[PDB]
Amino acid sequence: EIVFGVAHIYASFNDTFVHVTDLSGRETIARVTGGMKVKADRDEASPYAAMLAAQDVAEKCKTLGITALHIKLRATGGNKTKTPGPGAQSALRALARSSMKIGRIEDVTPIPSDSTRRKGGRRGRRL
RNA sequence: UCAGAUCAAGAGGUAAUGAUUAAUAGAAGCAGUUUGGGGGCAUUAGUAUUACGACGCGAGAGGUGAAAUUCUUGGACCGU
Repeated sequence: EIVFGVAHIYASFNDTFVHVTDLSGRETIARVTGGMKVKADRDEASPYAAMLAAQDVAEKCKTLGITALHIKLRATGGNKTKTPGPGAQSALRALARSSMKIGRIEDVTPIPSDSTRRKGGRRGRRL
């Protein structure tokens, strides 16, 4: 008895996208991100928004009944931060405590063989 | 003839018969073995960032000190 989903945690800064799909990813279930729960624009980064809006997906994957699933952490690095934010794996302790069978955890942010040009301009982010 | 001098000697014979070193200077070579993101021209790969095409999804998303500008004629963001 092993049916499998893919969690696709896009653990960005100032949001968190807990968007489980089917195994091929063409078919999405329960689009719930951390933005659709609290609306104050600056606790969307918080691990508590990734706490509740991750196991919020765990009920709606039991509407179709998928016991086991896989994880895909994303950072959101392209020419950018390349490591997951604050509410990154607080959305992983949310899932495994919510009666799930989690084996696969992978960092599927991709990294370039060199970036085009990033924002900021040679002395970037003064103040 | 001596010819003050001055050109060339019967040249085949008698002279140790004549070219210093090779610079922990340089240069050039090599049956030389290589070595280096050195320069040129072709060839070719890598993910990424876009922009679009399909398809699923459903109301958010960018961003920030807090914001707003901005993106959702929902089909965006996200997943592919």
